[PDB]
Amino acid sequence: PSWPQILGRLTDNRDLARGQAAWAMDQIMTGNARPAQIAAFAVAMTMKAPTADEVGELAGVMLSHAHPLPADTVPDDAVDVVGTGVNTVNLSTMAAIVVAAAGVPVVKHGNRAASSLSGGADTLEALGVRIDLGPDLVARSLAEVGIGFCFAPRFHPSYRHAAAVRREIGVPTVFNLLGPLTNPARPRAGLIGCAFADLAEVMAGVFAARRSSVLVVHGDDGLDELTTTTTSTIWRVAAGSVDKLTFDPAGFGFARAQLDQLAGGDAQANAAAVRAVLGGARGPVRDAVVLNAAGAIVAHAGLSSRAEWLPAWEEGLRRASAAIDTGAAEQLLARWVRFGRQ
Amino acid sequence: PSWPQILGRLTDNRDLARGQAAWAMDQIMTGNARPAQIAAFAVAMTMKAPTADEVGELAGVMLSHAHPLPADTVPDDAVDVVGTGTVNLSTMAAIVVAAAGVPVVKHGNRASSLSGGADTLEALGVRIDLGPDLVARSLAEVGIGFCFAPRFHPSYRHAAAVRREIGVPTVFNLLGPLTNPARPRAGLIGCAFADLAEVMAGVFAARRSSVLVVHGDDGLDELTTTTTSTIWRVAAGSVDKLTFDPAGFGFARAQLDQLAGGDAQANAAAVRAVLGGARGPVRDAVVLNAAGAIVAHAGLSSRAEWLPAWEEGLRRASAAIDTGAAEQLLARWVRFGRQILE
Ligand SMILES: O=C(O)c1ccccc1Nc1cccc(Nc2ccccc2C(=O)O)c1C(=O)O
Ligand SMILES: O=C(O)c1ccccc1Nc1cccc(Nc2ccccc2C(=O)O)c1C(=O)O
Repeated sequence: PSWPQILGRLTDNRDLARGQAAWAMDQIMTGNARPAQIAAFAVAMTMKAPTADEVGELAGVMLSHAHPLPADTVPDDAVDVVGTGVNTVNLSTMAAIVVAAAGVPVVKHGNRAASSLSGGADTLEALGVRIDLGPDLVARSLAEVGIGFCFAPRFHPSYRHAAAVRREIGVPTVFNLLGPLTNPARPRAGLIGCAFADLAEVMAGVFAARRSSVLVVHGDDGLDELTTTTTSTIWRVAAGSVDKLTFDPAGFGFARAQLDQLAGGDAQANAAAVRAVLGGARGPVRDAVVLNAAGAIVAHAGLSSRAEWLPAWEEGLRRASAAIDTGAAEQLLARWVRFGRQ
Repeated sequence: PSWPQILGRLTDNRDLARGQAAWAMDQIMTGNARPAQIAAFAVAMTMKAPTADEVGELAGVMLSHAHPLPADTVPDDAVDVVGTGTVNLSTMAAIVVAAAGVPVVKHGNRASSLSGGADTLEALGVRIDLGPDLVARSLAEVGIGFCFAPRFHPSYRHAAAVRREIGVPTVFNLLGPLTNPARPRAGLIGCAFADLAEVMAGVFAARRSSVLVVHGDDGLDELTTTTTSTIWRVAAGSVDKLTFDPAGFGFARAQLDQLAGGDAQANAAAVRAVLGGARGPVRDAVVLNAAGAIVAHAGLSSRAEWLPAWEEGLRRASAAIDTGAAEQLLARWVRFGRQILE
């Protein structure tokens, strides 16, 4: 294999041969790829339209270079809640806290962002959470708080050349999919949002080849989370298969919201919204947080429970609303801040 | 304008807004574009499918940074013999064209491709790395000049390095033929990529050039007696797509193996053989490409019938060899180069 061979196949709009994506990713992860090569590959893979097999190789090779959490410190039923990217870091941050407050272990994965729009880590820091912890400490956090956060650069140091290139070019590429696919705690369940229906289906394919119970979701308004402004598409993944469906939260009594109402802002704006919602403020933002938290709980249930789709959603919505209303979510955040200060 | 804006537009498979391609090119040419940004742009433009207006902007900006030849030193009816993407044939055809009395100014880099020939010329004793003044003097005294690409386009160095690192053909392959620093108004222009060839024809049309753009129906960027060819005949600002069959002129069909290349010294030997009157498929191919350039040259001063123009072009190319004129011109060219020292 070589760059001219792989790049040529992509620019010819052809799927790669098995092993080629992995070769490219390993070159990237080992410092052997020139920045021009990295960028050409990222762009060509994006414009060709990546397959699940290709993205599975990229993520898999990336994971092989990552630091893991210590042996047996991640509960078998840990979940992630995240979107691939305007962003909904506000929503996924709140949902994660609500989910952990409902009693489900959560482990997230993220970085500080250059943008005025908050990355995952930025909003959490604004809330007083300590985001850059080593594997042993992330593990303690999980055991004692029921939530943990893996700071991407610490857990994926060998991804530094790819990350640099991605910032240099700015444009979204297939590499934007790797974050939720490379959570170093390797949780087996989750709610994973994607802004593009076609890439969502590709990610669901990747999760299907893993031992996973996941809802990959796409708002039909383009949101990378379950939306309340219209329907969403859900790729339900369990036991190596995928069940794709149209989902409508009006069936659970959610009023229709407007897109402008749900969008995240900078870290400080987000932190303010988090305090209002966890303190009980009603509105479109709470509704979307509850909806996505419930979705993550439904995914979690798929790991063990044999509860069917509809009663799982009903219980998921009950648990998520209750985690907010009883102050459990506000208390968990405070406990999370305490853990860091100590 | 910014990279995320431009690259985002291309990955969404949209044509650029006017001036966006020019902006990207000025960044590249001024040393302000990162290798990753150059590569991303090169690949994205290629996969979107470049328009004539876009390539025109790239070429126009690149030209603006090039060293020009001194004023009034390039004959109004000069032609190029050039290509992008076997024994070198461009050097021979160019020599035969000049020997037929048509001024030739070639644009080239340091094999096989019509663009090439620099190594072959060096092997024959011709001085190829000359500044603008001496290229002009060569045109006046010998009837042919060679613009060494790196010499005339120093600011393209960042782009050139990136193209080598990625090693895949891109829209940047078109720029060579479109940025001859002497700016001849006529030419025979080869293109190995049928898609890109029509685009290149469109740019020559916009410039009001008289050009034949040729694509071997076998991926050769030059005419041969192997198969039929596609020719875009460009004149009067308009483009006509034509099939071209050498057999229709009495040429026997040859095998590509008979055009096998070798080291620069092998190409030198083939040149000497052909200019000395040796018959065979190499001569036939040289005569075809030369005649093509002569037909393009005729297009500058008159609308001419396709098959008659070709017959006369073929006869003129043949006589240039058989009179000893081509062999003599090559010797005069070498002699000129040797006079420089004194
Ligand atoms: O980039 C993403 O979309 C992303 C999303 C969620 C989690 C991680 C993500 N990316 C990364 C995943 C692992 C490492 C990342 N970055 C770095 C890696 C090594 C050294 C430095 C960095 C850095 O960005 O500072 C990065 C990154 O910033 O792009
Ligand atoms: O690359 C082509 O297809 C091409 C074809 C015909 C004429 C020129 C061509 N390219 C170039 C046109 C201008 C400059 C070129 N290269 C360089 C520019 C500055 C410094 C060094 C170089 C170099 O290639 O060494 C190059 C190049 O070799 O890629």
